[PDB]
Amino acid sequence: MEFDYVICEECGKEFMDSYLMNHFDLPTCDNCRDADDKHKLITKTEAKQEYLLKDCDLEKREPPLKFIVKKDMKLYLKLQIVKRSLEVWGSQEALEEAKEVRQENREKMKQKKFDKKVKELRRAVR
Ligand SMILES: [Zn+2]
Repeated sequence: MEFDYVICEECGKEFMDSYLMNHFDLPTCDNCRDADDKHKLITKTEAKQEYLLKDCDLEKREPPLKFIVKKDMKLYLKLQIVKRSLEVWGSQEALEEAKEVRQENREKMKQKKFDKKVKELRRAVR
């Protein structure tokens, strides 16, 4: 059965089982797995914050990204997160523009809120 033999996307050789295929449907054999760099895992919260991904970006866009549960955090392949982010945002440039818009909005809002509380303080103490 040809279906049962997976061509490795790294070495090009067929395999039947691997960590990456079992857990993530990533067709990469155990020989080619690079846990420290290419096939490193990241937390859901980290993936979401760093690459600006909504849950539906992970779960509803095709293919849905798979995760392993650690003990209770969901871990995703960074590689897949990054690919999904480029898909959703269109380009690295558009993602970088969004991250900059987000950081500037967040700073502006924190500053405004803090300053209003300082005013409220000075006003109440006065
Ligand atoms: Zn391989």
